[PDB]
Amino acid sequence: GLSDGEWQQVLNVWGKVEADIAGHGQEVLIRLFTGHPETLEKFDKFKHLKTEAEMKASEDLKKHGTVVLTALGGILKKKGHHEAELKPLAQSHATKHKIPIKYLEFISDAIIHVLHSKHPGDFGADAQGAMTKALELFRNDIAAKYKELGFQG
Ligand code: HEM
Repeated sequence: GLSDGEWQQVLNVWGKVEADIAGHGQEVLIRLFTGHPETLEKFDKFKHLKTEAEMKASEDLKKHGTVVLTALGGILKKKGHHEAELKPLAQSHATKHKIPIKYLEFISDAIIHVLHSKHPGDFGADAQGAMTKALELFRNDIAAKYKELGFQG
């Protein structure tokens, strides 16, 4: 898992997100969708977004960004003790949303990108390391639930 020091770094980085949850959430989803257009197709409510301009102008995309990062933030604040928070998310994403674990990898990478993009020079190597570990733990615990369900895609 993560050390106490690493968790402190994660939650310190997260303070950046919490100052503008909607903006971070929007940029994370836009990074995901533009980098990996197939991911948009999992969202019936975002499929109509034909351009990045349309994505940026979508209030509902911003809203969903807030939902996503709020959920992730609740999980991170548990510092690994997140079974109750994570299980339902893993299960909805496998069974209802049909989200391959690959897409969770994509969004994890998108979060790292967005943190650097929004805070260039202020997302240090230690912070990137700690946040990466936290996102890997998140993804890996989801992956375990996916295997339980026999879910691939
Ligand atoms: C940081 C990782 C993610 C978090 C924390 C997250 C969180 C959430 C939450 C809280 C919801 C609403 C409740 C629910 O249905 O369980 C949701 C819905 C959904 N998620 Fe995710 N999600 C993540 C990654 C992804 C990815 C990578 C995709 C697709 C590429 C995805 C696809 C969806 C879809 C299609 C819905 C239903 C949206 C709707 O039409 O309302 N999620 N997600």
